[PDB]
Amino acid sequence: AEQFAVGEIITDMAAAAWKVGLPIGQGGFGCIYLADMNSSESVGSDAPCVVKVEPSDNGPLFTELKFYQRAAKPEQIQKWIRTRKLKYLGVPKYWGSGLHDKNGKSYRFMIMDRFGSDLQKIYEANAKRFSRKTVLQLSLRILDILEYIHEHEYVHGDIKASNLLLNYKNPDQVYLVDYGLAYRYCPEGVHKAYAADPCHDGTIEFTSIDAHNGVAPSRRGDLEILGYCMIQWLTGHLPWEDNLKDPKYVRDSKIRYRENIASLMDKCFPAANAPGEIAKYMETVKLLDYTEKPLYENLRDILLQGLKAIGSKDDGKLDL
Ligand SMILES: C#CCN1C(=O)[C@@H](C)N(CC2CC2)c2nc(Nc3cc(F)c(O)c(F)c3)ncc21
Repeated sequence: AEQFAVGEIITDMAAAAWKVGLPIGQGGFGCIYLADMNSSESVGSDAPCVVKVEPSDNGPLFTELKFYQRAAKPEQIQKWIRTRKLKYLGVPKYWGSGLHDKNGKSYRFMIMDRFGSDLQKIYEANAKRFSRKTVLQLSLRILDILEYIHEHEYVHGDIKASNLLLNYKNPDQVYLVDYGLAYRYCPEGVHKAYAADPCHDGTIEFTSIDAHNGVAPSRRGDLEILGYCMIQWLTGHLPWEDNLKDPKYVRDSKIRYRENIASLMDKCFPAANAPGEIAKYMETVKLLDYTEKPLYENLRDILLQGLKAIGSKDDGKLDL
């Protein structure tokens, strides 16, 4: 159903003017439309923005909007890129938000960057494998994103290929989306206690042991989720993938494989052929306490030794 008239001009809270175009991806992702700056020209298929629209009473869009307003300000992101000497940062840029009435109902809208394909479509097109080169290059950039959001008091809790999108104009740049169930683990620098939060489940195959135990996600959980993603991307499989309707089984399997990472490597890889950097990554994440700040540069260094081992380097090429 129609939130906007096609081609309509909408003004955000900061009085910036935008034009609304057609819904994205045959309406497969819900109420998300192409958007551009207000101009005499119609919004084309090459629009640089999207507008997401939900009823004002939608909890997830409010959570997401708050994350975006607090940590995705364009200048704020650019400053981080400059000061950390990054090529880019995969955190979508926030362009504005407002309230829009239609048919006597109140809607919230948010203007964000427009990306290309999600990684899950590309993964499936590649018979559910990424090369070691691709996985190490993806994971280095996701460690940059996680360090960023963690340093801005948030954890994502749901890293996966469907939440990773390529830059529309650059296929070597990957961005992490979906902050609707993101968790502010450290409001004003005070870490949440090890307990439930009045609900961040995550995706069952990739979620953290912390999440399965019913506690609020923290930084170690995000790094654990990326670990499971890396194995899924390399091998096409996870050991517990046939028992995804039994959370108890999934949690039990993850707990057992955390206690014995050698047995996880033996299970997931051909005998005697497991990538050492994946094992070292999981061993390092296992050592994190619930409230502990990760050493993100140590984790990047572990993955860089992986690139050295295959005769490569971090040249920012995702090889997709
Ligand atoms: C056209 C086109 C391509 N395209 C898709 O095919 C699918 C994968 N999606 C939807 C995303 C959710 C999976 C897209 N999302 C966005 N922007 C965007 C979405 C967000 F959710 C968000 O928070 C944000 F900051 C920006 N641009 C383009 C697409």
